[PDB]
Amino acid sequence: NIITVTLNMERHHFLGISIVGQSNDRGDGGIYIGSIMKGGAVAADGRIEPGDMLLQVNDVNFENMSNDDAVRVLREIVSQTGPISLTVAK
Ligand SMILES: CC1=C(CC(=O)O)c2cc(F)ccc2/C1=C\c1ccc([S@@](C)=O)cc1
Repeated sequence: NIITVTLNMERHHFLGISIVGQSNDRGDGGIYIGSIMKGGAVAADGRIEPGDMLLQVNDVNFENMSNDDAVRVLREIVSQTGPISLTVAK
């Protein structure tokens, strides 16, 4: 079940979701949500929970990107201004 959530970065300063990259023999393990930090934008939503997979983040797609690279691009968005839309795979 793919769900897209729009986090408000006006009142929230951090998302509160530690990204965990899944590493294996191949490498396309993808990035998943580790833990949610109370006080973050994600904790204000509720649809995202530990174990959710990040697919698309503000138009950008991480499904065919490296785990590390996904976080690289993600950091550019997370350290920017504007609404952050997270597309998770539950
Ligand atoms: C909690 C958390 C957030 C969201 C937030 O709380 O605002 C986040 C955003 C990013 F763009 C990158 C990393 C993180 C993070 C925890 C963590 C995950 C991976 C790394 S390594 C893969 O660089 C380090 C730390």
